[PDB]
This record gives sequence, structure tokens and C-alpha cells, in this order.
Amino acid sequence: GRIGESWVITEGRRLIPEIFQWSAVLSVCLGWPGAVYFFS
Amino acid sequence: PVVKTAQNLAEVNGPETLIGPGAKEGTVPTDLDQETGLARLELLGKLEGIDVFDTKPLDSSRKGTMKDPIIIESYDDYRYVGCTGSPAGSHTIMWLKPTVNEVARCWECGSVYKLNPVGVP
Amino acid sequence: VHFKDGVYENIPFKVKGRKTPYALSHFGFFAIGFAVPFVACYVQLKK
Amino acid sequence: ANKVIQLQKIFQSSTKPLWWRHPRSALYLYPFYAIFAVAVVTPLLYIPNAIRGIKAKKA
Amino acid sequence: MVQRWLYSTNAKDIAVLYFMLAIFSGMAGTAMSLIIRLELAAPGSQYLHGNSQLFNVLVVGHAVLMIFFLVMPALIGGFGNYLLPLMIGATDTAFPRINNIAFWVLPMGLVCLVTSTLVESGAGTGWTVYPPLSSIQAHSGPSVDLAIFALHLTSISSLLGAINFIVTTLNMRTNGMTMHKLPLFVWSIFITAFLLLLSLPVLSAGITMLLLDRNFNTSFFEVSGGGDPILYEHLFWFFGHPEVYILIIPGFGIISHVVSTYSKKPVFGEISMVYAMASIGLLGFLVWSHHMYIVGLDADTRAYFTSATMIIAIPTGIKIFSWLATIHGGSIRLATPMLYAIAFLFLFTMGGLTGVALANASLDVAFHDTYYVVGHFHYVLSMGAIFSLFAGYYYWSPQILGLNYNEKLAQIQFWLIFIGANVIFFPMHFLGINGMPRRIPDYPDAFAGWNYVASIGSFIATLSLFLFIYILYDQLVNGLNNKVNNKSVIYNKAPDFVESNTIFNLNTVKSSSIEFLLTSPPAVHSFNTPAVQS
Amino acid sequence: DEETFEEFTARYEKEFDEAYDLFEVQRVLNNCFSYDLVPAPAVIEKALRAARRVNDLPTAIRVFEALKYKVENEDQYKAYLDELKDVRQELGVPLKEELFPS
Amino acid sequence: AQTHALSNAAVMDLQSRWENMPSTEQQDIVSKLSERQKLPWAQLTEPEKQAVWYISYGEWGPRRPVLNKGDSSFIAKGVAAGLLFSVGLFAVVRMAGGQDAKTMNKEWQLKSDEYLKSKNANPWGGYSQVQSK
Ligand code: HEA
Ligand code: HEA
Ligand SMILES: CCCCCCCCCCCCCCCCCC(=O)O[C@@H](COC(=O)CCCCCCCCCCCCCCC)COP(=O)(O)OC[C@H](O)CO
Ligand SMILES: CCCCCCCCCCCCCCCCCC(=O)O[C@@H](COC(=O)CCCCCCCCCCCCCCC)COP(=O)(O)OC[C@H](O)CO
Ligand SMILES: CCCCCCCCCCCCCCCC(=O)OC[C@H](COP(=O)([O-])OCC[N+](C)(C)C)OC(=O)CCCCCCCCCCCCCCC
Ligand SMILES: [Cu+2]
Repeated sequence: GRIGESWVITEGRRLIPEIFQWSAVLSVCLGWPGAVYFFS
Repeated sequence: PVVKTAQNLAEVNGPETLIGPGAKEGTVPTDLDQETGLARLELLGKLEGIDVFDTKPLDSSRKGTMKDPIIIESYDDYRYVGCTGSPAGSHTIMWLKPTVNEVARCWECGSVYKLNPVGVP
Repeated sequence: VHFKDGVYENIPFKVKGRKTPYALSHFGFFAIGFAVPFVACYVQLKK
Repeated sequence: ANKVIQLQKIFQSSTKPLWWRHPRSALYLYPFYAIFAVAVVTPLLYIPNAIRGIKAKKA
Repeated sequence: MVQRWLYSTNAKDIAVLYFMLAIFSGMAGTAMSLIIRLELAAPGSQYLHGNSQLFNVLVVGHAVLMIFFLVMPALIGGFGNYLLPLMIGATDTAFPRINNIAFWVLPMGLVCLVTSTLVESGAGTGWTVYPPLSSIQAHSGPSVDLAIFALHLTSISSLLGAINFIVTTLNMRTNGMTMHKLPLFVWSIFITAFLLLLSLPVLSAGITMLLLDRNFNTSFFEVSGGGDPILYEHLFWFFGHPEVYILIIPGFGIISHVVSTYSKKPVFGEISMVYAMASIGLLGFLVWSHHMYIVGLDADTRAYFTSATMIIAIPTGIKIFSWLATIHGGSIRLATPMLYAIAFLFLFTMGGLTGVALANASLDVAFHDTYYVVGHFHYVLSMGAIFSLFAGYYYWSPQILGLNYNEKLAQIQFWLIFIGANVIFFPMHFLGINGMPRRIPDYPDAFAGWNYVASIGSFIATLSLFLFIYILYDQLVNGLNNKVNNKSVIYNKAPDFVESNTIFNLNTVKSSSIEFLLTSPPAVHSFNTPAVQS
Repeated sequence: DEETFEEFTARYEKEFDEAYDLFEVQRVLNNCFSYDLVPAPAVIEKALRAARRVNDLPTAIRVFEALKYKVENEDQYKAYLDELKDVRQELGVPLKEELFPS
Repeated sequence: AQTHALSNAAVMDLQSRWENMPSTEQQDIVSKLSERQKLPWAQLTEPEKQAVWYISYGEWGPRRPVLNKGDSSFIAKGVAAGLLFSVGLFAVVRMAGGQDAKTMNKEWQLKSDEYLKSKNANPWGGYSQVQSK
């Protein structure tokens, strides 16, 4: 109820949505090492 | 083209018509006729209190609801005022736009404001 | 001095004109956008 | 005085630009401040006219 | 008909004219910076035949032009003279003659600086004019004198404008307005004007002293004759750092106004951070000397300077978190001001992070004058000034013109400048850690790929400027179409799930000032009645 | 400064005594829902009767779907379900059978 | 005014489109709906409820968001066109620049790297690869 539904997202923000944050910075690895490999 | 006594607070109109005669000998006269332009009217008004372009506050403390909405003494078509509560401050100021074409609302007081002309022939 | 409504006259240019329908003055603006560095280079060196 | 009132009446009865105040001064200044200004400005940037035509070409 | 554009007694014409002058200077600076980066695109002489003298001439032209004619005039003058005396309820601003004199002494500066840049000798010492680096022996001719005169006249113009703003704030306040609860923009302009009034005269005195040295051939700051140029170096620091505050704080006020009028919620700790900004303005005279750690000062002096420079750095994070709370719990719209403010705040967080990295004095020994310092201030100045000006324009164009601007063009413009800035500025970390040696026309070819990507980003920025001017043309030609259809944004803020269509139509904006619902700029006689507020 | 919240409620009822159109209903609903406080069934029924004083069923839809989606409040459903059920059965506003099957 | 079974072509014409219908009887239909709902609700039929919900709630006029019916594709392809213009103009200006390097070929860099990375306590032989042509 008040406690059971409180942890739906309170403790769920560490394993459910971290993929979004990880992919929000994934551009660096695909972009800059790719350019390094292309030029060198 | 005749001299004007200019003893009335409202009978003077036009700074050009006022010149101000000089003095031959004596002392500096009082701030009644030696001043040039229309500044003498303004300084007299600030000396006494009866003023044009008055900075006196309006009925800000009054709620100004439908029972007795606030008054604005100006013939200009537009209005630039504000009212966000009877006390000195309780919320962010929002401007009010009194007009005759439509009605106005306060969003905190819900006041319908009516612009107030000055009597004309 | 008090005859400006403030809809299209606020800009310090004249919209009217068949020789310059905001086409010649603005092309001059295009030219002067890159004119000063080009002439600065041209004075001492080549572009 | 006897001339300030007359000048004020003339200005009131005739509103014109340039203030109708310094006609001789205007004739001494503006045409001079045009012709002499051109005569003093143009030579400074017209001296390199002969040198003008630099293509930055060397052999 | 020409007195309106030559003897403008109204503030709005002067504001738009300053905007035009600043945008012209900015586009010229951007084009010539593109030329410079093309010269630095690849080592050698591909487009310019070496000419390191010419190289530093355009480098100093770049710096001086963008600092003195792009960031300064419009960003303060337009917003000040359009809001500060207008929102307070004043009828008309005073001192039109002073503003006209400032405008008409400006072309002296423009023409003199053009002549100084367009002489064979020229002045090319960069933004630093400390002798004997700025000596007449190397940079001969009249360039130094013309630069000094331009400095003097620009300082006079800015100081007189600040005086006018200050007297307007102090005297033209309406009866119904408390001083403690002034808006953040008013306090921002107040602090900026007072810091300018306390900073510009010192630099002006130093510049006059240098002019006397160059003319009368005396010995004050030359190394020969027992001179101390470090005095003028400290004067330039105590100008620039408060001048950095002058350039940034009005941007902070503009962002605060945007978020307050958009997010529909009050700014967290508004009065508390008004007091904090007042403290910043009062204490800015103590953190001006965190750049001279290597001149030869004592260790205790280094400790004092570093202690000050990281003890006055908290309010930056305070403002970051306050604006984060201001956008927290409210409604955020997919509008260009939102994204401009978000990008500006994010890149400012990285810039402040780099500055905090620079705050330490021990690390400065191996970090000073490396690439990291120039990367840091390019970060902070570039994003701050450029994004603040862009957000101001895209947030104020319907406020001053009333003709709507395309949403699609604005979004693609933002994306272009944003991607250009990111691709330019990301590799600077590697560039700093390697130690790219600054101000070299022919740098080692090791950084060739990074120079290539920097040139690509610069060219992206230049085509973005072309998009800017084309967007201006599109607005001028199709404002009526934008008003007719939905191709452009019509209302600043979207309604919430509480409002009926008619109610929102008759309550389109509930802001803290009448400017938003003030009709397109009226004639020179506006605000005929005082503003009443309770 | 954890100021009182019943003062704004009493302001809502005193404006209800001065209510003159649906505009005041919109204003009071926006002000009440803006606060962090969860409205009790009493004040919810007061807002509902204020909206029905002009007899505008779309305003009833507004207030009901606002109650359904006012505040996450750690995802409170069952209380919302029973509250919507009773505030529906008091008068009867069947609308969830139309927009949901879309 | 005191209508009966008011379910006409306008009621189901409202839902489809609103801007095409020429704004001169929008006021008439909304006034008629207001007059009808002034009377007791009596559980109005669904098309009238949907029409009044559409005319009172939004998703039209002011509620039209910045996200239009396919402008995001225009955003992405404007960015792509800008990038293509950038690369094309860079290529053409580089071609018009001409050759300006008589030294520092690949073999020059190879010789320099071999000279640097042959002695003097090399950090694992270095990684100074030649940049490009
Ligand atoms: C005001 C701060 C500022 C800003 C914004 C910039 C912006 C940039 N600077 Fe500069 N720079 C300095 C301050 C700044 N710089 C200083 C102090 C130096 C050292 C001086 C020296 O020692 O001499 C320096 C030096 C410097 C150098 C060293 C010169 C060398 O020796 O070769 C280089 C190298 O390329 C460089 C590059 C750039 C680039 C690519 C940008 C790009 O960010 C440019 C992008 C800018 C734009 C986006 C402008 C858009 C134009 C508009 C039309 C505006 C429209 C706005 C409205 C009016 C609505 N800068
Ligand atoms: C926009 C203007 C701006 C801003 C905001 C800053 C921010 C800072 N700057 Fe910088 N700086 C410049 C403009 C700016 N600087 C310029 C033009 C120069 C070049 C001048 C010259 O050297 O030539 C320069 C150079 C410069 C130097 C010169 C290096 C050397 O000696 O050569 C140093 C050295 O200490 C420094 C320090 C700092 C610090 C500590 C901050 C900090 O105030 C940053 C504040 C931000 C943070 C606080 C991080 C975000 C918030 C937090 C995470 C909160 C929690 C963290 C802490 C409180 C620890 N700056
Ligand atoms: C090599 C030649 C130059 C190419 C560079 C781009 C030049 C401009 C685009 C030329 C046409 C490209 C192919 C178009 C195919 C049909 C798509 C179409 O009909 O376009 C419309 C459909 O929109 C789209 O989805 C396309 C957007 C425009 C075209 C974008 C081109 C991108 C680059 C294409 C070539 C890339 C080649 C190299 C690959 C990287 C555009 O709408 P509008 O702008 O006319 O509508 C807006 C309104 O009329 C006025 O506001
Ligand atoms: C010497 C002149 C030679 C001719 C030049 C003609 C240029 C015409 C415009 C570009 C080529 C379009 C070819 C036809 C495409 C048709 C499909 C379409 O709709 O694409 C539109 C694509 O246009 C756009 O998307 C306009 C914006 C494109 C650019 C956006 C990003 C620009 C970023 C860089 C700007 C600065 C660049 C500087 C360096 C060059 C063009 O719309 P339209 O005006 O032809 O209307 C067609 C409509 O269906 C009615 O029939
Ligand atoms: C390799 C170097 C070149 C790298 C770059 C190469 C060129 C770019 C490649 C990726 C292009 C992605 C396009 C995304 C925008 C788009 O059009 O996506 C579609 C939806 C639109 O939203 P919708 O509601 O589905 O629209 C429906 C429209 N109908 C179908 C009814 C007509 O919109 C969405 O789904 C929005 C979410 C998608 C992501 C939006 C952010 C885009 C910017 C960041 C992209 C980062 C890079 C991604 C690709 C690697
Ligand atoms: Cu500092």
C-alpha cells in the first residue's frame, strides 16, 4: 500500500532505468574511437 | 496679448505665454515669478502638495473586488496597473488591464475592473 | 517625433524601394560580412 | 529686450528648420566643411591609386 | 525622418541599433576566426604565406573585436534600456544626449581600430598589452594609439550607460515597489553596472598611462629605466575578471527571467540568492588575482589568493542547483528557450568544473599557460556569451517585433551550433593533457586530426551563421505567414491540464511584468501612467 | 516555511461564495491541484459542485481525470479507485468506457 | 434553444476536422452546445460528449504543441543537409587550395619516427604513426 507501492520506483531507479543513462553517453565510444581508426 | 495674473492652479496653459519681467535693483525675488518656463508651477505644486504626475499610491491595500473595484484617474485608452492582493505582498505581481471593450479578471481576486474617465462636455 | 506605431518602422531601414527591396542593401551586408578579413589578407598577402 | 520678443513672434509665426539663426555661419561652415573636407580626405587614400593593383605575384 | 536613427531620444531604437552593430561585429569576427582556423587547419602555408606578424594581427583582431564589439554593447544595452526603466513604470529614460554621444564616439573607435589593423606594422600582442610585449619597437606605427583611443571611448560609453542605468534604478523607482524583492534581472544589472563603474576607470587610467608612455617616451612600465609592468598587468587582471563577471551576470539574470516566465514556478531561494549575488558583487574585488600564481609572489600570498578563489566559487553551484529546482516539479516545454538554457547550464557546469580544476595553485605550476587554461576560458566565455545572446534573441524577438519566428529553423540552428561546439570542445581535454603549444602559426603536425575536426566545427558554426541571417530574412519576409499558420510558435508557454481553452485564451500569460502583454513597441511616449503594484 | 494550507482552502470557499462564472472554478481548481496537498473527498466534492454550478460536463471530465492523474504519490491507485467510484456513483458520469478503448 | 434529439451532421463533423470548417459557425455550434448542457445532463449521447470535450479541452489551436505532424524529420534532415554542405564546401575549397607541401611525406615521417624511437630510453618504442597522405 503506502509502503509497498513506495518502492516501485524508489529502489527501482538503480537497475531498471540505468540503461537509459548508459546509452545517453554511448555516442563517445562509437564516434571518437571510430574516427581514430578511420584516420589512423 | 495681455498679462496674466496666473494666481489659479488651473488657469495657466502654455509655458510660452509666460516670460517673467526682470528687476532693476534690490534682492533676489521669491520662487513665484523669477522662475522661467513652467517649472514654477511644478515647484509650487511640490511645495503645497497639489501635483500633476502624482506619485501618490493608489488603493493598493484595498482588495478592489466587484463590490468596490479600484479607480484609475486617467483618460488614456490603455492601462498599465497591477493588483495581487490586499497586503503589501502575498504572490508574484500580475498586471491588470481595465478596459471598456471587455472585462478583466485578477486570477487571485477575480476582480472586474472598470476604467474611470474624467468628465467631459 | 511621436508618429511611430512600432510594427514595422522600428528597424533602421526603409522597406520601400524598387531598386532596394531589401535586396541590394542586404547583398551589400552579405559582401561586408566577409569583406574586412579578405581585404585585411589582401593588403599584406594573397587570398 | 526689444528684439527677443520680435524674434519669438517671428519663430511662432514661421516654423522652419535650421532654426533660422546662423545663416552666414551656415554658409561659412557647411559648404566649406564639405569642399575642404573632400579636399583633405580624398588625397590620403588616392595617393596609393598608382600603387593600387597588387596581385601578390612575384617571380 | 533621420533624427529617429541618429538622435534617438527613445531607448528602443538605440537598443536595436546596438544589436545590429553587435551582430555585424560578431559575424565579421566569426568569418575571420573561420579564416584563422583554416590557417591552423593544417601546419604550413596553404592559404597564408606564413607571416607570423600577420597571424598575430588577426589573432588580436579576433580577440579584441569579439570581446569589445559583440558581447558588450547589445547584451547589456538592449536588455537594460528595454526592461530596467520600462518594467519599473517610468515614462521615459533620461540622458538621450549621453547615449547619442556614446554612439557617435563609437565610430571613432571602429575607424581607428580598422586603420590600426590595416597598417603594415599593426599591433599583434594579443589580448595582453603588457609592455615590453606591446612595445612600439616591434609593433610600430599608429596601431597602439588607435587601439588606446578605442579603448578609452568604449570605456566612456559603457561607464556612461552604467551611470544612466544606476540613476534610473535609484530615482525612477515606482512608489509601489519594495527594494528587497526586486527581480533577479534588476539586481543583476545593478551589480553589473556597479562592478563596471568600479572596474572600467582603473583600466582606463592604466591605458592612459600606457598612452603617455608611448607618446612622451617616458619610463613607467618598460624594463629599462626601473619600470614595473606588473602594475599594469594587475590592473588588466582587475579589469578582466570583473569584466568577465560583467559579461556573465546579465546572462544569469536573463536565464533566470526566462525560466521564471516559462516554468510557471518561482525560483528556489530567490531572495536568498539576491543576497548571494549582492555578496558576489561586493566580494568580486578579492578574487581578481588567481592568474598571477607564477609571477613571483610569496607562498602566503598564493595561499590567500587560492583560498579566496575557491571560497567564492560556491554560489555558482548554488545557482546551478537553484535553477535545477526551478525546473523541478514544474512543466518544461520542448521550446527553444528551454533547450538553450539547458545547454548553456550544462556546458557552464563543465566550464566551472575545469575552473575548479584550475583553482589549485600547486597544479597550476604544471598547468598554467598549457592548453588547459585557454580551453577553460574558451569554454566559459564562448558558451556563456554566445548561448546567452542566442537565448535572448530567440526569447525576445516576438517581444520587440511581434512577428513570429519559425520553430523548425530555430531547432535546426540550435542543433548546428550545439554539435559544432561539442565536436570542437570535446578533444580539448586530450589536447590539454598532451600540451599543444599555444599561439603558433605553424604548430607540430601531431594534432592534425584534432585541428581538422576543430575546423569542421568552425565551418559548421559559420554555416550556422549563414542560417542565422537567412532566418532573419525569412522572418522579415514571412512574419505575416508565421502569424497566419502554425509554422511558428504562437504562445510562449503551453497550458496545463487544469485550464479550459477559453480560459487559457483569455489568460495566455501570467508573468511578473506587463511587457509580454504590452503591445508592439508604442511611440516614444509610453508608460504615461505610473505602475502600481501590491 | 511549512505554512498553513487550510487558509487557501477557506479562500477557495470564500471565492465560491463570490463565484460568478466557470473562470473562478478553473482558477480554484488550478490553485488547489498546484499544491502538494492531496484533496480530501470533502474538498473534492466542493470543487465538483463548484464546476457543476454552471453544469458543464466537460469540467466534470476534467476534474475526474485530474483526480485520476493528480500526483504520483508513490503510485496510489486503490484509494484513487474507490474515491473515483464514489464520486461517480454520487451523480453518475460514465466516460471511462469511451476514451480508454482507443 | 430548447432542442430535442440534437444529433445532426455537425456533431460528427466536428470530430474529424475543425480548422477546415470556416470559423463562422464554430461560435454557433459552441453556443448551441452550451445552451443544451445548461439543461440537466441526463447522460448525453457519446458523440455530443466527445464533440464538447474536443471544443473545451484542447488538442487544437493553442494546445497545438511544437511537435507537428512530421517536422522532426525536417529537423533531422536539415541538420544532415547542413553537414553535407559543410563537407562538400570543405572538399571544394581544399581542392581549390592546391598543393602547398613539398616536404613531410609519409617517408619523411617514417624516418623521423625511426630516428626518435631508436635510442634514448624510448617509452616502449612510441606510437607515432604517419597521419595520412
Ligand atoms: C569572448 C570570448 C571568446 C569567444 C566567444 C571566442 C570564441 C572562439 N574563439 Fe577565441 N579567444 C578568446 C576569446 C573568445 N574566443 C581570447 C581572449 C583569446 C586569446 C587572445 C589572444 O591571445 O590574442 C582567443 C583566442 C583564440 C585562438 C588563439 C589564436 C591563435 O593563436 O591562433 C583561437 C584559435 O583558433 C580561437 C578560436 C575561437 C573559436 C573557434 C571560437 C568560436 O566559439 C566562435 C563561435 C562564435 C559564434 C557562435 C559567434 C556567432 C556570431 C553571431 C552573428 C552572433 C549572433 C547573435 C545575435 C546578435 C542574436 N580563439
Ligand atoms: C564564465 C566565466 C568564468 C567562470 C565561471 C570561471 C570559473 C572559474 N575559474 Fe576561470 N577563467 C575565466 C573565466 C571564468 N572562470 C577566464 C577568462 C580565464 C582566463 C584568464 C587568464 O587566466 O588568462 C579563467 C582562468 C582561470 C584560471 C587561470 C589559470 C592559470 O593560473 O593560468 C584559474 C585558476 O585558478 C581559474 C579558476 C576558476 C575557478 C575556480 C572557477 C570556479 O568558480 C567555477 C565554479 C563552478 C563550480 C563550483 C563547479 C560546478 C559546481 C559544483 C560541482 C559545486 C560543488 C563543487 C565545489 C564547490 C568544489 N580560472
Ligand atoms: C547532391 C545535390 C544536393 C543535395 C543536398 C540537399 C539539397 C536540398 C534537398 C534536395 C532534394 C533532396 C531529395 C528530396 C527527395 C524528396 C523529399 C521531399 O519531397 O522533400 C520534402 C520532404 O521533407 C523531407 O523529409 C526532406 C527534407 C528536405 C530534403 C533533405 C535533403 C537531405 C540530403 C539529401 C541528399 C544527401 C546525399 C548524401 C548523403 C549524406 C521537403 O519538404 P519542404 O522543405 O519543401 O517542406 C516544407 C515547406 O514546403 C516549407 O516550409
Ligand atoms: C543557380 C541556381 C540553381 C538552382 C537552385 C535551386 C535550389 C532549390 C532548393 C534546393 C533544391 C531542391 C530541389 C527540389 C526538391 C523538391 C522536394 C522538396 O520539397 O524539397 C525541398 C527541400 O528544401 C528544403 O528542405 C529547404 C531547406 C534546405 C536546407 C536546410 C539546411 C540548411 C543548412 C545550411 C544552410 C547554409 C548553407 C551555406 C553553404 C551552402 C524543396 O522545396 P521546394 O521549394 O522545391 O518546394 C517543393 C514542394 O514540394 C512544392 O512542389
Ligand atoms: C555515424 C555518424 C553519424 C550519426 C548520425 C547519422 C544520421 C542520424 C541517424 C539517426 C536518425 C534518428 C531520427 C530520429 C527522429 C525521427 O524521425 O524518429 C521518428 C520518431 C518520430 O516520432 P513518432 O511519434 O514516431 O512520429 C510518427 C510520424 N509518423 C510515422 C506518424 C509519420 O522520433 C523518435 O523516435 C525520436 C527518438 C529517436 C532519437 C531522437 C534523437 C536524435 C538526435 C541524436 C541522435 C544520435 C545518433 C543516433 C544514430 C547513431
Ligand atoms: Cu577570479
